[PDB]
Amino acid sequence: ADTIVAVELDTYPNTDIGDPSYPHIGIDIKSVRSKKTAKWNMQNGKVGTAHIIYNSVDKRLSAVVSYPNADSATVSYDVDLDNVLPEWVRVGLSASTGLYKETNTILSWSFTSKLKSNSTHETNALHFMFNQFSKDQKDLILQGDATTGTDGNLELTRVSSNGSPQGSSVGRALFYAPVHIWESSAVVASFEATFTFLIKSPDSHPADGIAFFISNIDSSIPSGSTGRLLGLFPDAN
Amino acid sequence: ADTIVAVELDTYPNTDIGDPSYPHIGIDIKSVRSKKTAKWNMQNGKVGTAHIIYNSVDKRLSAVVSYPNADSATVSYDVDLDNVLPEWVRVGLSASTGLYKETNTILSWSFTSKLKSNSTHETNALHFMFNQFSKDQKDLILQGDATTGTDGNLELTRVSSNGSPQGSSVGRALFYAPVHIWESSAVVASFEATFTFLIKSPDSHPADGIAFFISNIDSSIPSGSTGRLLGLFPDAN
Amino acid sequence: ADTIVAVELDTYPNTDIGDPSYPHIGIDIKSVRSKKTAKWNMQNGKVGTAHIIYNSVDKRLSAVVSYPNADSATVSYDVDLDNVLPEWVRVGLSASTGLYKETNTILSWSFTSKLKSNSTHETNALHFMFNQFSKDQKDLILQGDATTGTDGNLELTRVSSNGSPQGSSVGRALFYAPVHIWESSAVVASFEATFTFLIKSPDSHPADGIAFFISNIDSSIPSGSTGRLLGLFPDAN
Amino acid sequence: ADTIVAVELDTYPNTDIGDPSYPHIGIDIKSVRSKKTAKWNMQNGKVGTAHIIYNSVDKRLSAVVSYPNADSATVSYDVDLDNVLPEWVRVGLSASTGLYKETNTILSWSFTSKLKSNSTHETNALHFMFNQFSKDQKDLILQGDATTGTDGNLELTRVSSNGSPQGSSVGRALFYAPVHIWESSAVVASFEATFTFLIKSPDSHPADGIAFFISNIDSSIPSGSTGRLLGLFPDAN
Ligand SMILES: [Ca+2]
Ligand SMILES: [Ca+2]
Ligand SMILES: [Ca+2]
Ligand SMILES: [Ca+2]
Ligand SMILES: [Mn+2]
Ligand SMILES: [Mn+2]
Ligand SMILES: [Mn+2]
Ligand SMILES: [Mn+2]
Repeated sequence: ADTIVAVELDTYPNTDIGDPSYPHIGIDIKSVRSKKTAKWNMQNGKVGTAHIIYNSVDKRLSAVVSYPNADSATVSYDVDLDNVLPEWVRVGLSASTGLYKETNTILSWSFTSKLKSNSTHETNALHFMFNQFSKDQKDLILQGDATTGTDGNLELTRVSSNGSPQGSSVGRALFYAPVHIWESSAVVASFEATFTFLIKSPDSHPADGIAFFISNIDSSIPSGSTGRLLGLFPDAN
Repeated sequence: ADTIVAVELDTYPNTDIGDPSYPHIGIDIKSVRSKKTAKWNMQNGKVGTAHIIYNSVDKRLSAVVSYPNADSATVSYDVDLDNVLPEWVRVGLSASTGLYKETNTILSWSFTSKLKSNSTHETNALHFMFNQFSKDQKDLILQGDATTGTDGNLELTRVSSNGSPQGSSVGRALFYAPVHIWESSAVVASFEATFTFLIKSPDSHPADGIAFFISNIDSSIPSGSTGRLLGLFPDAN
Repeated sequence: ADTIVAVELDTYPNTDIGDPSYPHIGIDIKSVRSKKTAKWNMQNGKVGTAHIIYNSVDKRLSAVVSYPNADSATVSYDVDLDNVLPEWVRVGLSASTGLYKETNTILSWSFTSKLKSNSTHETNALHFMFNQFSKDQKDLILQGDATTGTDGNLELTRVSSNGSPQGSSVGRALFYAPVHIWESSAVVASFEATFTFLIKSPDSHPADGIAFFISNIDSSIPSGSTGRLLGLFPDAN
Repeated sequence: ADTIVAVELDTYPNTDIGDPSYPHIGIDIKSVRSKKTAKWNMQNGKVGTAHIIYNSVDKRLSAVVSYPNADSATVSYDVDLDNVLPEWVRVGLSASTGLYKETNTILSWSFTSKLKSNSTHETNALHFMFNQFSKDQKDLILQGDATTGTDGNLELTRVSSNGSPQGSSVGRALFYAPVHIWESSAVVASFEATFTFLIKSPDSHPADGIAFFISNIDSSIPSGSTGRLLGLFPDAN
């Protein structure tokens, strides 16, 4: 199976598999059952921003999700990613719907990673910024239902001609280049990701969520990972 | 008196005022008696690098100091800087010598601060990088004994024609522009500073150290702050 | 006597002082009589973007001004800034109104300059970015009628409580820190500035314009430089 | 058939194919016969820096190559890359040796491109920086004889165990992700690249050179392109 580290913006409470009983953001370390969560006042139809940060000094993965003029939600978990992920990874965005649905629209996405070597104190870095997605976005790998180009946005899951989101959908976008996320011979390692999103649903409850994730380079959507599995894991273990 | 937050690279143990009994790095919150320290294998005559980071998600000020091919020293302290510093500040470097001495040479210094507003999710940012200091460096405010231009370096404390460091010296350099370090209406605030340094001493023990500091805008060297006070505080309270 | 290099967004044709007979963008080298202009279809009450670039390899100062979904206007001029500007400068935005008026509203402003030295091949850099301006913005020097804070914007010229621009006004905002824009011992020097602006004339008869400028560090608004002089020059020579 | 735009650091005069009779830097547009060259005083065994710049406002591709404490060599050429390159490309470094040889060692390589769209005035950006290359560098596509890891450097052409360069060699390194270098609906597009290199000929008779290049995404080393062809072209036309 793939190795997955993710920050989930989980719009639907699946209490049967350990979700808390409210929309929430979570830190996922090789399991969809978040190691840490925080309650998230998700706002149906509004544009929100997610900010995710990690550095190898504190060894702490944190995320903040917010909407304009509202209190933000924050969640943090102590984790040495050297012991979790492979040295080289891809980074990506994932989303899904199930029996309930929502749009999982990405308006923008940026990422920066840096590695300062122990032997020279010089840095390696990667940065990308997408404020517009085009129809044939060659620096992204799209998987499953994800498409680009509609209003210059990345639609992670399926939306119809008129704008209605569809159920039982799953899709992901990964940045084309592998990222060197840790190195044993590095004095300081760090990364941050930011993305803006629009989750809209005509349903009685929205579902299922969006995740920023870091995985083995050849990661692909596990079969049967629509709904509560967020396109990230093959099961709820 | 001035309000001071600093990370000290303390080369001399003044156990009489609470220093541990070895060279150390420390986090100083309105006192020269560090809230937290870590032992620091300081290397006489070698170029080292200091990295300092803070973000308002974790509310944690950390620093890592290292030399090439050696284990680094790291120190962290939880502190909500909103409750410590004024909203606007200057940032700077300070150093001193006392009855023992050392060069306090800065080879390079960079800094980046960012503020993401709560109402718009757009960012304000400041970044500077100095890899060379010139004789008349108008974007720096020099205080006390600090000079620029000699081999393109910033000499924080007094050095003679031939290279010998002098005792009872104190000097500082602050970036000219005020920095907006926190804002109540900001969703995420963060900063980082990096500097490379060369501390060399002909003495039986080097003294006294170098600090990166953040202070009220009109901060100036308190009188009698040579030696153990690092050009930062008017006394050892 | 001030030394000014500027890019003007000139909304009002003063044909008696050499303006072309339509709204225009221009490159001003020590004179309001632009060395080069281009026709500019300004859009009353719409947000526009101006981007300015120079490097010491091509020694060509270029600017592009545009509105979403319209054709840009571009102007360039070969000039060796080493021979025009002092080595250290301040950078700023300026605007004015005279018998006729307009809002001279700045929504965002960013700037980056870099100098790479001949001897070490390392870089000094300054970067700032304002997407929000606050009431008491300590890293800006405001002059004349310029104010910050209203709607998070910089209003360079006078606007009343009910939103209407006033005539006979002039105002400027300069970045607090001096900038080292050229150095004879540097291998490559470059800068760029970007700002977004909202120029609105409720009568559809706007004047006088907005400029990005670079000046001697101690530059102040010249006597009488409301109207056609854009807050930049003491006369129309 | 590959489409190549490149800046060559040509260490060996092939006067039978249009090289000038001295070592030179050149701008190559779909041909090894540079559209513009400049004399280059290469310094055997010293670390040099090459800097390359282009923006869509001036549409001028310029390069500067220098060594510490020497006069730079500069070359520029007006070219509308929109009409030469495909919209998506890869960027790379390339080098070769033929009857004569030299080390074609790369110590660091950085690249940034930005595209600002006509419709929203927002930017897409890619930036990478390598100051250290590692043995198994997954964000580089290496071709031919190019290797990474030795002393943290990229060796583009063959070097033996005892440090001597080999003849008849060719190698390239391309950044893994495709780059969107132009887009007809963008208001401003720009890129820049910088690399540092160490070209050493133990006999003081070096060949053949190093290039920074931009190519169709699926570009491979053309058949026979060791020697004068720099790993870039299938013939000398
Ligand atoms: Ca769920
Ligand atoms: Ca001490
Ligand atoms: Ca005019
Ligand atoms: Ca040749
Ligand atoms: Mn969950
Ligand atoms: Mn101490
Ligand atoms: Mn004019
Ligand atoms: Mn040639």
